[PDB]
Amino acid sequence: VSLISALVRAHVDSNPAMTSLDYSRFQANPDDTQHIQQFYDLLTGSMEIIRGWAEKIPGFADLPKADQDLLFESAFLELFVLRLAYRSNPVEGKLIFCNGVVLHRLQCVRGFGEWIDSIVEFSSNLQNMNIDISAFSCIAALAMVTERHGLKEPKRVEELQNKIVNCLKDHVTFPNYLSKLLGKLPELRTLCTQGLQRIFYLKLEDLVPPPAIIDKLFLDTLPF
Ligand SMILES: *C1=CC(=O)[C@H](C/C=C\CCCC(=O)O)[C@H]1/C=C/[C@@H](O)CCCCC
Ligand SMILES: [Mg+2]
Repeated sequence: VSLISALVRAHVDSNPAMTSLDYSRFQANPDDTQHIQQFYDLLTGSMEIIRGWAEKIPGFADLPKADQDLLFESAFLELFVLRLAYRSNPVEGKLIFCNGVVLHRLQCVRGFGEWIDSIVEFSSNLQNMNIDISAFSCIAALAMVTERHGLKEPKRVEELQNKIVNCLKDHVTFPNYLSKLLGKLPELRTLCTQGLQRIFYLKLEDLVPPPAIIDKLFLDTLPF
């Protein structure tokens, strides 16, 4: 019932099994509407799985529904990228998605554009730090459990955030490495802007219009 245990449990229960991965579409050197649609499908498919991870963070389910939505929606792309980066094999150009589908980076270029290159690069940096499951489960939680403008119960979010911070602190001790760990969180904000830049392009291009939920989330989150 420990907090770090519950966070690890949240992480483990919402990630695909390495023992049952889907290589049926994988192409190391591959030879467009359906690539863009794939990109959207990967985003939408990831949404329900991350929300399900969010709900397994202690205290998260206890917030007003408005606050849950605010936290989730604000951190979604940050979460998508982090979990992808941690799961994948950047040395081999392999991206492993939340449904267990394995695709080469080259297969992701048409849909994601320049963004998978940023993702794969980030995955390289993240993995070179050799962050254990416990520590990652903390960083993942902190990407979402953070103060946002428009929270009905910010002190509750603040309280939960610091509890996760101290979990990570205690686990690290089992000081230097902690700052570089928390330093991955502003780097995700940049990666999120980049996903947004990609959706922006695609929508402007208007070859495939984004599905309703992506569209709604994209439009609402723009501060202009
Ligand atoms: C990640 C980087 C961004 O550019 C946006 C930030 C936008 C507004 C600030 C929110 C913080 C607050 O509420 O105070 C975020 C991304 C948010 C996305 O996850 C929203 C979904 C995009 C549609 C797929
Ligand atoms: Mg507008």
